[PDB]
Amino acid sequence: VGSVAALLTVVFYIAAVMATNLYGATFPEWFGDLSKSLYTLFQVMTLESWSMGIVRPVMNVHPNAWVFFIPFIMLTTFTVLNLFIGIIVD
Amino acid sequence: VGSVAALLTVVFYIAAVMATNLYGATFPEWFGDLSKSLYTLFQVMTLESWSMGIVRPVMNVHPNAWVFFIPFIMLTTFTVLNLFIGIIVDAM
Amino acid sequence: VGSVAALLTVVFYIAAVMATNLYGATFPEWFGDLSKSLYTLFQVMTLESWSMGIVRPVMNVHPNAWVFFIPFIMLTTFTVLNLFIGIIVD
Amino acid sequence: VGSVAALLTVVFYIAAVMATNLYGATFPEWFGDLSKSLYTLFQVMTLESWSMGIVRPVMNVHPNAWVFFIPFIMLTTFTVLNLFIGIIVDAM
Ligand SMILES: CCCCCCCCCC(=O)N(CCO)C[C@@H](O)[C@@H](O)[C@@H](O)[C@@H](O)CO
Ligand SMILES: CCCCCCCCCC(=O)N(CCO)C[C@@H](O)[C@@H](O)[C@@H](O)[C@@H](O)CO
Ligand SMILES: CCCCCCCCCC(=O)N(CCO)C[C@@H](O)[C@@H](O)[C@@H](O)[C@@H](O)CO
Ligand SMILES: CCCCCCCCCC(=O)N(CCO)C[C@@H](O)[C@@H](O)[C@@H](O)[C@@H](O)CO
Ligand SMILES: [Br-]
Ligand SMILES: [Br-]
Repeated sequence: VGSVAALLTVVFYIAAVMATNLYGATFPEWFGDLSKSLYTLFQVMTLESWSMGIVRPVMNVHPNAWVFFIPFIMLTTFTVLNLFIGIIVD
Repeated sequence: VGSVAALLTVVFYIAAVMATNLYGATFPEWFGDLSKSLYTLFQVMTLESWSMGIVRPVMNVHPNAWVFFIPFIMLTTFTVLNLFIGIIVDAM
Repeated sequence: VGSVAALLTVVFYIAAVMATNLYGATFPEWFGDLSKSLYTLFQVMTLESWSMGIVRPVMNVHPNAWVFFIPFIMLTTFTVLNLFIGIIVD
Repeated sequence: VGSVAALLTVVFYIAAVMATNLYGATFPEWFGDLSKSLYTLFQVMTLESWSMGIVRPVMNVHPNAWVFFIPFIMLTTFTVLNLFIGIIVDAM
């Protein structure tokens, strides 16, 4: 659990660094600085408006943005759902 | 369960009190009274348009509103998911 | 499981009957007939756009509509999450 | 897990093939080719704007589209939730 939430903090920070670089200039409100990025990626992790709100408007400028976001979702969502069911049994 | 759902009820009322104060005058439709607040926070707990619908339009006036909402989400969401998985086992 | 999904079918049909009556005339696209109602309530059960999309536009005509929807959500969501974790162990 | 995720991959490809055919010409942005379809159906599996965003605008042209989408959701959502809860236990 302490390890799982260590992993996910690193994945979160690394993903927000990458996204700040990738989409910062084209999507300033969502990714213009690292703080805007950790927030948006938390939102994307909660699946809230991820495609209609974030990823489709992004794909109109970066057609392959799905290569970043979908695996990100798959990893954080699985890691969160592991952290939660971990803390419980623990 | 009985105690978990007591904790979550208190957290819920305290959060709705706090939010009524914090965002009530700037965001009356969502937080103008305690009843509007308990509803909106139930919605935020379900994750339904929490960011594009609530929190981003709020951060345009209160840039740190994320300090309230995100931990609220993390607490309730985890506590809810624990309450439900509790009830189930508690009948096994 | 067979019992749980019997309960939830009855709750679903009863809720869609009630909603067709309550919000049918004021909200025809969402509740104008029983079929429109079972669909909308499936959507509400998945939590998709439930408040910004359905319940808030409804509360502008029926202020207490939350008395119906919130318990409905609480019941179906708990029953679904019981049916799923049931089938698994079964 | 290895077999569950094989099943879900096949279901996913078959569904995206079917949807490309069914809704491709009426809804090109969402289903105009198999790649647009696999993406849109991943989104529908996450429940993200599935009804207000996808399925309701689709039912305005294909009134029975719900016969495809709802069972798709029920199948993938259940299978995904089974795959994840499988992996976890499979390492206990
Ligand atoms: C899992 C851990 C997730 C952690 C999430 C932390 C987010 C941090 C956000 C932050 O520090 N902000 C600055 C607050 O001063 C908010 C920014 O996102 C900001 O640039 C804008 O989004 C808004 O201010 C627009 O109104
Ligand atoms: C987990 C427990 C969550 C409990 C949630 C209780 C919500 C109570 C809402 C309520 O009592 N209202 C007043 C009913 O008279 C509705 C208000 O939220 C209202 O100000 C507006 O949202 C609408 O009327 C808009 O048209
Ligand atoms: C858990 C079980 C959930 C079952 C859900 C079943 C929904 C049945 C919907 C149905 O039979 N329709 C008629 C199809 O002919 C669709 C209606 O909802 C319709 O009145 C409109 O919504 C659209 O046609 C608008 O374009
Ligand atoms: C579970 C596995 C899910 C796999 C999902 C794969 C999606 C593949 C998407 C893809 O290959 N695209 C082409 C990239 O060149 C993107 C398309 O969906 C595209 O037609 C549009 O959506 C955007 O380009 C809009 O601007
Ligand atoms: Br809930
Ligand atoms: Br997923």
